[PDB]
Amino acid sequence: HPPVVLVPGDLGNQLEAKLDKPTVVHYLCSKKTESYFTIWLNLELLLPVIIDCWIDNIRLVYNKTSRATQFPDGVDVRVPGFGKTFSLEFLDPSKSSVGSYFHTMVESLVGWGYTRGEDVRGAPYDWRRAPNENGPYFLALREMIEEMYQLYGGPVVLVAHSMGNMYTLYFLQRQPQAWKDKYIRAFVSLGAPWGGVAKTLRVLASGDNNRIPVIGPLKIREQQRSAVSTSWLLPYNYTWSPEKVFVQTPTINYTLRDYRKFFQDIGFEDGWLMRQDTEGLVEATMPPGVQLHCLYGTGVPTPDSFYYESFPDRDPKICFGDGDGTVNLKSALQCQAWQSRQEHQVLLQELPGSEHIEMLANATTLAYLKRVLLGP
Amino acid sequence: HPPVVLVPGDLGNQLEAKLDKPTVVHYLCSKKTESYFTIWLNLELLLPVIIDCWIDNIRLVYNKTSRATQFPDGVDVRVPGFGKTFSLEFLDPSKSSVGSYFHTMVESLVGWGYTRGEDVRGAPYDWRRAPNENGPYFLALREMIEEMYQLYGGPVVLVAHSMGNMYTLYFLQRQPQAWKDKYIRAFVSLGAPWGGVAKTLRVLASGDNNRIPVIGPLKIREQQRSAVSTSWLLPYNYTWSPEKVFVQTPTINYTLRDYRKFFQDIGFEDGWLMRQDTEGLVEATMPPGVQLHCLYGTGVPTPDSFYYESFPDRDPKICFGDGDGTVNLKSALQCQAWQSRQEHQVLLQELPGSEHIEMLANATTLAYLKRVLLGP
Ligand SMILES: *[C@@H]1O[C@H](CO)[C@@H](O)[C@H](O)[C@H]1NC(C)=O
Ligand SMILES: *[C@@H]1O[C@H](CO)[C@@H](O)[C@H](O)[C@H]1NC(C)=O
Ligand SMILES: *[C@@H]1O[C@H](CO)[C@@H](O)[C@H](O)[C@H]1NC(C)=O
Ligand SMILES: *[C@@H]1O[C@H](CO)[C@@H](O)[C@H](O)[C@H]1NC(C)=O
Ligand SMILES: [Cl-]
Ligand SMILES: [Cl-]
Ligand SMILES: [Zn+2]
Ligand SMILES: [Zn+2]
Ligand SMILES: [Zn+2]
Ligand SMILES: [Zn+2]
Ligand SMILES: [Zn+2]
Ligand SMILES: [Zn+2]
Ligand SMILES: [Zn+2]
Ligand SMILES: [Zn+2]
Repeated sequence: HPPVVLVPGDLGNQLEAKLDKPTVVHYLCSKKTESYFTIWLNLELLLPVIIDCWIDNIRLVYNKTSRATQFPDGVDVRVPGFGKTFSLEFLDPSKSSVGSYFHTMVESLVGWGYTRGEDVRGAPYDWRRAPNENGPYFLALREMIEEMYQLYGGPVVLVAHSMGNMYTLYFLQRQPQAWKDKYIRAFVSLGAPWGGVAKTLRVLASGDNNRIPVIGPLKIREQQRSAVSTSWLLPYNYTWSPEKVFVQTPTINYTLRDYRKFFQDIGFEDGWLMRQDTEGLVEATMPPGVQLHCLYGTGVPTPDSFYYESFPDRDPKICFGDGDGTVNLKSALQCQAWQSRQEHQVLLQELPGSEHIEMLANATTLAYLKRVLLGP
Repeated sequence: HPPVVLVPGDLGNQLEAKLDKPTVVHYLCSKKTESYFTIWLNLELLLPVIIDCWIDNIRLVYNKTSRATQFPDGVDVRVPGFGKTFSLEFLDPSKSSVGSYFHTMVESLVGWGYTRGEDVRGAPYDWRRAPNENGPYFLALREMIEEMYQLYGGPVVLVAHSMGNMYTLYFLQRQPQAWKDKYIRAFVSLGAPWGGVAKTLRVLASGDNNRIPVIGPLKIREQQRSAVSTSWLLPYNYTWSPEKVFVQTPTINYTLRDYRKFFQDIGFEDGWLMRQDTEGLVEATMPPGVQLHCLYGTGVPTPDSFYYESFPDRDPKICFGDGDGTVNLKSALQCQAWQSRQEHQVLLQELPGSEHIEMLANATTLAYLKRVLLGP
C-alpha cells in the first residue's frame, strides 16, 4: 500500500504554547509557564473567568512593517506531532468524543496494514496562518514525502481535509512537475474550500463559535480576526459572482468587491492587509498536476449570505444554500475545471448529505479512500 | 484539448499540377493533362527518361520586373488538403514508407482525442516560395485559426517543423499582439533553421538529392535553384560569423558577405535577387510574442562548410559540425535570445541524437507535445 500523509484543516490539529509574557491583561492570567501547555483544544482554558487570558495567548499580532504576523510578546506557539498522528487523531489530549477528528480514518488505515508514524504520517501546521508564513512547514513536508518514498518503496498519497486542501494545493503548485511525477501518487481532497466560503464574512463581522460554543461570539471574534487564514478564505472572484451580496445591512451591501470598505466598517483594517497578503497565494487556474480525487458534500444547508439588523455586533439572520454546511457547492466546479488543464486523472465524487467535519469519519468516505490506497 | 495546426517544412506536403503548356522541352513530355496529377511526391515522374519533363513543370520562373516568381506558362500548381491532414501525413499518394511524414504525430493526436480536419488541421503551402509570395496562405491560416478558436473553445497550438518554423515566425511577427494573445496558446517549434543552414550553399552550387536519390544531383539543382525558399535559408549574419567560410575552392573562399559573387560564379544571378527579396522577411530580433517551445536536435553530424576540388559541378568534400544533420546547433541560440525580448515563456528542449526529419515521428518528441496539449 502507498505511503499516506494526512493534512488537516483549520482547528484540525493540536497547538501548544509556552509563556514568558512582559504583561498580562488580567491579574488572573499566567505570565510565565513551566513548560508548554495545550492551548488547543483545552476546554479548561475557555472558562469565562480566564477566557481573556486565552485570547491574549492564541491571537496573532499583525505587523504592517513586515507584512507578517507575530505571536504576542513572550508567547511561543508550536505544532506538536509532525510526522506522527496523535496531535491530529484527537484535538483534546483527554481525547473526548467532541475532539475526535482523524482517529476514525487513522484506525481504518492501521486496520488495512498501516503503522502510525511509519507509512502513515500527519502533517499538522499552525492553521492560524496562511501558507506564506509556513515556508518551513512546506520544506519539512517535502522532506517527509521524499523520506517516505525511499522507506516504503513508492510515491505518496496526500489526504487533505477542509483548509488543508488549500495548503496542499499551494504546496503542489509550487513544486516542480518532475518532483511531483516522482514522489506524489495521488491527491485525495476532502471538502476543499476552493475559492473561499461565504461564512468567512460572518466570522469576521460578529464571530462564529459553532465549533466551540463555550466561547462567546464576540470573544472568539478577537481570535478569528487575528488569524490570517480567516481572511485567506474570503470568497474569491473565480468562484463567486462579483455582484453577490454576502453581507446585507439596512444601509450597505457588501460584495467581494467591497472587502476594503467591509474591513473598515467593522473596525479591523488589518484584515484588508492580510487579504492583500493572501489573495494571490493559490494560483486561480493552475491544477495540482497529480492524480486528483475531489470528494465534496452536497445536500447540507450552507450559509451563503447574512442579514444584519444591528451590524456588526449582533448575530445575523443566515440565508442558506447548497453545500456541505461550510463549503458552498460551487467550489467543486473548480475541481472540474482542472480536467482540461492536466493529463493526470481528476475524479469528482459527490457525497450527498455529508457534512464538512463529519465526512472525515464517514464510512462512505473511508470506503472511497480504501479503493484509492488498496486498489480494486 | 486545445486546437492544433500543423505547419510542414520544405518538401513537407504534397503538390499537384495541371498542364496546358505552349511547348515542351522534349517530345516525350506531356503538354496538356486531363486533370491534376501529383507532382510531389510521385516517383513515377522522376525516371531518367522523363526527369526533364518534371523539372520543366516544378521549376519556378523568376521575373525581374515584378521581383516575384511565376509558374511556367500553362502550368498550374496547387496545394491540396489545406485544413486537412492527408497531404501532410504522407508525401506520396501511394503512402510509401519513405514518404511517411506527419502521420505518426497525427495518429498520436487522434489517439489523445483529436479528429483529423476538425480540432487538428494541416496548413500546407507551396514550400517552393518564401513568405512574401504566400500572402493568401497567411490570410487563410489566420481565418482557420479564428475558426478553430470559435468551434473548439480555446486558443490554438501551432506545431511547425523545419522551414515551417520560419513561415510561422513570419506569420506571428506580423499579427497584432492582441490577436495572438487571444487566438494563440503556444508555438511548438521542431527543428527550426533560425538564421539559415550551411548546406544551402551546397544545394545551390551543386545540388543535393539526399531526400530523393533517384534524381541526379545536377538535375535537381535546376529545381532547387529556382525555388526562392532555397536562397531564403542561406546563412544569416545574426547567427553565423561574417568570416565563416562556407564554400572553399582552390582559388576563392565564400563567406556570407560574398553571396552576390557566389551567385555570379555559379552562373545563377537570379538567386542573388531572390536573396534580396527574402533577406528581410523575418525580423532578426523580434520574438514570436507567444509561449514558445524550441525543440532542437544535437549530436547529429551536420555540414558546416564544403570544399570543392572542381567548383561547382562536382560533389564537394563535406566538413561536419554539431546539429540535427540539417540545422546547425547555433541556430538554437536565436531561440535563447528571445527570452529577454518577450513576456511569454520561452522553453528550450534539446533532443540529443534526433535527426532533422526523424524528430517528427520520434516518441520523445511526441511525449513532449503530449504534455503541452494535455497538461501535466
Ligand atoms: C515589526 O517588524 C519590524 C521589522 O522586523 C520590527 O522592527 C518591529 O519591531 C515589529 N513591530 C512590532 C510591534 O514588534
Ligand atoms: C456519510 O456519507 C454518506 C454519503 O454522503 C451519507 O449518505 C450519510 O448520510 C453520511 N453519514 C452520516 C452519519 O451522516
Ligand atoms: C514579368 O512581369 C511583368 C509585369 O507583371 C509582365 O509584364 C511580364 O510579362 C512578365 N515577364 C514574363 C516573362 O512573364
Ligand atoms: C528519438 O529522440 C530521442 C531523444 O532525442 C533520441 O535519444 C533517440 O535516439 C531518437 N530515436 C531515434 C530512432 O532516432
Ligand atoms: Cl493519473
Ligand atoms: Cl507563457
Ligand atoms: Zn473547513
Ligand atoms: Zn440572498
Ligand atoms: Zn436569502
Ligand atoms: Zn441566500
Ligand atoms: Zn528543414
Ligand atoms: Zn572549416
Ligand atoms: Zn573542416
Ligand atoms: Zn567545418
